[PDB]
This record gives sequence, C-alpha cells and structure tokens, in this order.
Amino acid sequence: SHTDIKVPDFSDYRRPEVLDSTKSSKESSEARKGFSYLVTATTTVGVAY
Amino acid sequence: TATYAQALQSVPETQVSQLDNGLRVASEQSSQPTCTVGVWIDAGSRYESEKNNGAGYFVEHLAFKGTKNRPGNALEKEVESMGAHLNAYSTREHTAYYIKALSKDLPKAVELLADIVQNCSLEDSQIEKERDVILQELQENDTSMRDVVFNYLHATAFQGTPLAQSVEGPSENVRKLSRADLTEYLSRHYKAPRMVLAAAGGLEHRQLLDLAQKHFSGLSGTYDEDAVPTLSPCRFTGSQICHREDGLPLAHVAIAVEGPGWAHPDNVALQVANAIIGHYDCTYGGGAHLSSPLASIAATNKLCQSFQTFNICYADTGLLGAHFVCDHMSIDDMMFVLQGQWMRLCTSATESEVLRGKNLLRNALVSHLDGTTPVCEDIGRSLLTYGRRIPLAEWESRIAEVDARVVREVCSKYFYDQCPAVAGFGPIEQLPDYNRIRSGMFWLRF
Amino acid sequence: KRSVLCRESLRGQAAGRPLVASVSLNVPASVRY
Amino acid sequence: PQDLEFTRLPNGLVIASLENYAPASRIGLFIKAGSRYENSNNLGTSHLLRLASSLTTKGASSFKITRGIEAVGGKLSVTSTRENMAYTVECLRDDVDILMEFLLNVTTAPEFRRWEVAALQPQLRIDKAVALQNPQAHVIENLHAAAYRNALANSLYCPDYRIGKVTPVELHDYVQNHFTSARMALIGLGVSHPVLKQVAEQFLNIRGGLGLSGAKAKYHGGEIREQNGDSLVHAALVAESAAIGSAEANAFSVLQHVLGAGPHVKRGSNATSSLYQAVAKGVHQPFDVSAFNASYSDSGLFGFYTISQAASAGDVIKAAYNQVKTIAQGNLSNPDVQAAKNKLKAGYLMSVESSEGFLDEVGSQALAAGSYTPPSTVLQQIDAVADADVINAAKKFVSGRKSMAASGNLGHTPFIDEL
Amino acid sequence: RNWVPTAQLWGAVGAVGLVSAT
Repeated sequence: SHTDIKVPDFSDYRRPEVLDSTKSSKESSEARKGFSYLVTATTTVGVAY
Repeated sequence: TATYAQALQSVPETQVSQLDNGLRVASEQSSQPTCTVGVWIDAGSRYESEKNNGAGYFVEHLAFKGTKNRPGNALEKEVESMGAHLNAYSTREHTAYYIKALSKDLPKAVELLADIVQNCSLEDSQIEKERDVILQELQENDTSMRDVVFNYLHATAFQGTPLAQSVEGPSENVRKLSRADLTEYLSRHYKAPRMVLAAAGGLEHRQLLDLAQKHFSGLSGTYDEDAVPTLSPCRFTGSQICHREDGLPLAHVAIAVEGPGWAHPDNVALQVANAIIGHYDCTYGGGAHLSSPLASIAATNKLCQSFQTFNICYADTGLLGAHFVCDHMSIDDMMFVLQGQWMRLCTSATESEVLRGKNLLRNALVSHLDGTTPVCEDIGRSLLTYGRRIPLAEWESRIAEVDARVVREVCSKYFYDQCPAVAGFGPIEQLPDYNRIRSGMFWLRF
Repeated sequence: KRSVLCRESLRGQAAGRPLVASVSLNVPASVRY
Repeated sequence: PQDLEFTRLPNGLVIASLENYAPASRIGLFIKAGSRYENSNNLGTSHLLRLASSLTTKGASSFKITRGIEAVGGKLSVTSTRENMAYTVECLRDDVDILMEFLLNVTTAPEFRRWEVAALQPQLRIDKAVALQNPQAHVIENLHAAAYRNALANSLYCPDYRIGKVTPVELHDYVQNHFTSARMALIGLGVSHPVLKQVAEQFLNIRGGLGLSGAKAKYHGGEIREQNGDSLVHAALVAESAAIGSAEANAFSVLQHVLGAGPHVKRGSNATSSLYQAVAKGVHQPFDVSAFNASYSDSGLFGFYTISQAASAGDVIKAAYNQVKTIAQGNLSNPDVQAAKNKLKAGYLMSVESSEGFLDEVGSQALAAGSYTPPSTVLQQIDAVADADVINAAKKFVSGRKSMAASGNLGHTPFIDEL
Repeated sequence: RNWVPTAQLWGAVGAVGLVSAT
C-alpha cells in the first residue's frame, strides 16, 4: 500500500546539470554549489561597499 | 599463547572457483559438523521494470513450493526430514537462497538447492495463492514505520530511478502480474555468471566444485555488445518526503547523504566514523556514560528512543546517515545533535576518538562471522559485491591505516555541504525545514 | 506493534538447554527462547 | 585443535577453555542464580541486578566500566533464565585481560549505591515494557506462575508493584548468597586454561551454600487467563515434563519434535508436523501452532502452544490435544520417530556451531553435571530413545495434571474441564 | 586541531578587514 507511492515528476523544476535520470550528480553539482554560493559572495561583497 | 594479528593471518582462506558457465564456487573449510550451502543470485529489485517491480520478490514465495522433480510438499518434506533449514532473502540488488544442514548432507543438500534455483513448478493455483499472500504481506509492511520510512528514503534518495522501487513490489502489479512474466524474469536474470554457489564449514572445496550440477549456463554474449551496463548509475537526488500522521505515537526519521559504491578506500573509513556516532536504544545499559556524545545526550536528556547510523552500500550509489525514533517534541534536537556530530567529525576528529571507533569496527566485523550461516553470506555476497575477493584479513590492515586525519578528510567528502536526503512519518510537524537540515551540513555556528 | 494477520505466524518456544532466556546487554537487548 | 578442559576446584567451581584459531575470545561467568531463587519478599531482585551491571563497583566506577569496554569495542551481556544467570564478555584476543578485570569487579565487588540503584529503578519498567510486547513473554510467564506454586513460578520480570521498591540491601544480599563459589562456572572460548585457572583461583573463592533463597521444586496445575481485545489469542497447555538431563526428559524432547512445529523453511509449511497437520485440517486458514518443551533441574513442562483467532481458540486447542492423545493411544509408526530424532540431532549441532552457542552449551552443562559431555555422546543418548518410550512419555501428558495460560478474547478458550 | 588553520584564516580576515575597512 505504501509501495504504490511515486515521487512526482520534478523535471520542470530541476535543471540542466542534474536532469539526467540515469547519471551521477556528484560530478555535476560541485559547481552548482559554487554558482549559488558565488551569488551570495558577490551580494555580500557589494553590500560591504 | 597467540595474538590478534596472528589469529587473523591464520584464518582459512576462501576458495573461489568457476564452472564452464561461470558458476562461482566458494567455500571456507573447518571440518565441523553443520554446513550452510548457499546459492547467492544477484539480480534483485533494481533490474525490475515498473511492472515487474516486485517480480523477483514473488519468485521467492514460489522458490520452495515445488520443482518438476518435486511437486507439492516434496521440497519441504525433504529438507525437514534431514533437519535442514531453508531460507530465501531478497534485496534490491541480491536475491539469495541457502540451506543449513549437517555436513554429511551435502549430497542431497546441494542437489536440492540447484533444483530450487532452476526448476520451480508454478501453477495457476500457486500464483493465485501467492498473490493473496503478498497482498496481505504488503498490508502488514505498512504497519512498520521503520520499513515504511527506509523505503521512502530510497524513493526520494533516488527519485525517478528503477532502484527507488519497493523490493516487495507496488501493490497492484502483484494483482496484474502476468504468469509469463515470472519466467522472463528468472530466465533473463538467473543466468550466472551472476549467481555464486558458496559454502562454509566442514566441506572440501574440491567436492563442492565437482558437486555443482552443471545444468544450465549463461546464455549471453562473448563480446562488448553486452557491455551496455545493466548496472547504469542511478541519479543522485537530495530531496525530502514528509508523510505526516499525528495518529502514530513516535516519529521515524531517516537522514542520509549519498555515498560510494561497494568498493572504495573511503568506505571502511566511513564505517570507522559511524563506529564513533554509534547506535542507541531505550535499553542500552550504559546510557549516560556511553562514549558516543550522540548516545550520551539522548541517554541523559531522554532525547530519543532508538537511533542508528547506517552505510547502505550499492554498486552505483549509496545511502549513508543516521535514523532515529523519538517523541513528536524531540525531532529537532535529535536532528541537531546528529548533524552536529557529523560536522564535528570532519573538522575536529581526535586520534583517540577514531582509534576507539576503529577497534569497534574490527569486532563488529569479526563477531558477525561467528557461525556457518553468516560466513556463507560473507562469501556469497562478497563475490557479487567486491568481486571474488575475501578481504577479511586485509581489513585489519586497511582498518589499521586510519590516522584520524584519514577519517576526517574521508568524512567531509560525503557529508560536508552535501544535500541530505530526508524522510519521516508523522508526527513530523517539528521535523526541520529542508533548508535547516541543509545548512546543518556546514559550520558557521550552532 | 507488528501486524500478525497471515500464515507467517511461526512463533512458539522450545530450545535445548535455554528456555525463555532474556538478555540485557550494555549495548544490545532482547527476549529469546 | 586442543579440546576443552574442565576443572573442578576445592570450592566446587568448574572452569573450561578452548584456545580457538580465530580472532574472537569470549569469557562468561555463569552464576547459579535464576529467578527461582527469590521469595515473596525478594521478587524482582534478579531482574534489577541483571540491569544493574554497569554500576560502580569496588575497583571500577560505572564510567570506567562502560568507557573501558567501549575503548576496546567489547560487549558485556548479562543473561539469565529461571535457573541460571550467564554473565557474558566478548572482546578481541589482545584485550581479554582489560575486560576480565571488568567482569570480576562487576560480579565480585558490586557496590550498590543508594543513589545509583535508585536511578536504575525506572529502567525496570522500560525493560519489562518492551519484553511484554511479545505475547509469548506474558503467556509463557503466566504459564510458569500457574504450573508452579513456589520457586520456578516466580517469573523473570520484576512485578509491577515492586519496581521502585527493590532496595540496595536486597541486591547486596542476592549477590552474596547466590553469586558464590559452589554455584559458578568460568568458561572461555579463546583463553588459556592455565592462565584462566590462576585468575579463577585468585578471584572466585567465595563461600555460600544453596537456597539461602529457599530452593525446592513443586508442580501445581492451574490456569491463568488474561483477557485482551486483540483478534488473536495465544494459549499454552502443559504438563509436568521430565527432568533435566535424564532419560524421560530426553524422551520428551524426541516426542516434542514429532509434533514440534518450528518451521525449517521460510514461507514454507510443515508436512512433518503432526500437530500442524491435525490442527490444520480441523482448523481455519490463518493459524499457527507449536509443541512447547521446557526442562529444568527439578521439574519440567511439556505440551503445546497455540495462536488462534477468537472463535477458533477452542477448535485449535482441542485439535492439538486430540492429536497428542493419538500418540498416547499408541498410534505412532517408526518412520516418524527417526525423522524426529535426526531433526533433533541436526538442531543441537547447529545450536553449537557458533561461539556464543558453544559457550552457552558448555557453561550450562557445567552447572548441571560438573563437566563437559562432548557432542557425539550427546547424539548417542538421544538415539537411544525407544519408539515406544516417546509414546509412553506422551501418555503422561494426557494423563498428567493440566496447566494452561491464555491471552486475548477468551470466549472460545477451553477451561480445564473443557478438554 | 583544524582550529589553527581556521584561526589563521580568521586572523587573516580580521587583519585585511581593519587595514582596508579602516
């Protein structure tokens, strides 16, 4: 009964880099952290000024 | 006199051998009375399509009810009258049938097992009797929050991959499942090289090898055109699946970050790190004086009922983290102390600490191997997992290579800033927000 | 609590030397026969 | 390569040792105190002591004991039954000595401190609470209480009303009277016997005679009935078994197995089980049942255990009795006793194929007989049972004072007069 | 442990911060 469960289709919301049903995301996501933390970094640096 | 090391080197090597079709033959000898022969087939739940999602698991129920050579109750009455025990276990990557018996019973044992793997007399009656039973089992599985939650963890860990299905198999498929389909399943996946026939105890390898009924073999390619991985990576996803049911007394949370496959230097080092966190229960005698600060804190502050760290090894991926059971008002502190132990592990490991968690691992990994059945398993599984090796004695060497820096750098790859995969079953109302869990993976403060 | 609805039942107690043996360990804990 | 080595001292404590090949060594002092050693006034002390094994003792504080063993990755189980109390200790070959000093303080210089022992009290509820989630535990307990009047009846789990009451003197006393020289048996599964005995001799020499507790045996047929709302009902029905390590006994175990239904097969049903066949034919679809067999030093209990549904209770209960009645009416052909026997023999060896099994097996004999009987001789004794013998022992259940215990909705559970 | 390294980067940051900021 709890086995007829299926996680929704997330394709629309996810992205490029991690969209591959059948491949690793570990060698994808490294950067995907860096871009997001890059925005933070900037934000902080500009605000500092 | 004799000392740990010594012992280690003096343990009976495991003999791997191979039949023409690729039938793998292993065995550890001790010349002692009972044996546990087993066939460890490795096509599990992760090869099943959406339909046959619980196909394997169904075969299992049929495995012991007949063989063209032994209709009805034959199997069982044969096993029984010897005094042998027959078990079937099925995972998402490995099915396995094995026999426990008296060592002089190999003759009939191994014949029975081999018979079982290949000929399975399955009539419409048995299919329709086994449907009703598995539908009932599913109903009972739902009663289990540990089970219900770990399924969830796989589902969300691996959304949208074949590996995130329930071994048991989606309710309704069971109903629908076509009788033909069982065939195709077996046919296609029970073809060694996949399978290994392993065994431990009083037998002579020589005989085992010989005794293997060479009856059907891998009907597969001789070149690279097979090379298309049946074992294609499963995409890693850091999601949560929260399933609230304030009608249940306690709370079940499984939190894990993705890890490596079965084979990796980092993968023993992890274990030594989980050695440190530990695993705790309402009934542990040491409560507050436990050495794992997680333990100590739930002991002392009635923070949890039972928690347990795990490292779920798979080919292409893993699941690694803790699991805790607790009150509805405790979820967040538990989550806090846990992740906090992770973090402090990759930045502040002390040689003393790792050293103790090292030793523990030794013991867990020696003590499990007491007995014939455990040792069979190690052998069978170990050859589809890590290939043919029997790393047992190496272990202590590998385990021994762990300076606390090793444990700390290994730890940070997987934990540090990785998106955890989360699953709980209400009352989760207090279970952290995904963003909170996540920032729980780095260390600015807390 | 685990649901006991089906054929699966197989619990009944009778071992050789030990009978109704309950263990309380510093780490683990349980109830056997 | 070297077989075990028993040694009975002047004190009367037995010790054994096998230097095994593998990297695992486990010591385990068996003291003769069971639950049967308490009185109306003492009940629940065994249990609290069992849970009390990491408290401060003379040479080791509760912190050192716990952290100690952790330091090394070692276990310390404390196990007990109605007759005995196995204190087990597992660790790596190189650390036996650090560990054995622990085992000796835990057992020999326990210091029950008013404050440490109060802190534990609660733990008893928690423990009992978890153990009483398997109907087997409350029924099986309530069976002992009903079939016995005085000694073996007192259960393993503290009584609800005695929990916070179990005072330190009580634990002191219980250690001093029962944890003594005559009642112990050291056992090692990877230790040197020459070094083991030295240690034994240095630390285990304490005096105490039996039954400063109130030892004695007696069997009284009774019924203890617990009503529930659960859909399933469990009941046991048992008569005085044969005694421990005697022929009768051994005959019972054989016969137990002719009916005895402890599935050898996963998802498999028993073709061999007579009870199951018999019950099963007059029985519904869902239902499970098994022969029960219990032997202790001065008494036993033999019979069966049912798990039926509300309305089937009776049908399954009498069904099984009737079939065991068939064996006592003579009806039992040779083919089935040999199977049974081989079943048994295969069982006992497998029981011993493990360190933890082996160590139990050895420690247990130690306390009953005074030595270690090897497997081979054991196998010979079971074999000696006569096809008739079994019948005879069976005749005894049927014509032996009944004692039953149930749990659930009991509108359909026979009483003594009902069967 | 990791504190020296981390205390060293934390000391750096305060330094450059003053220097620049101030």
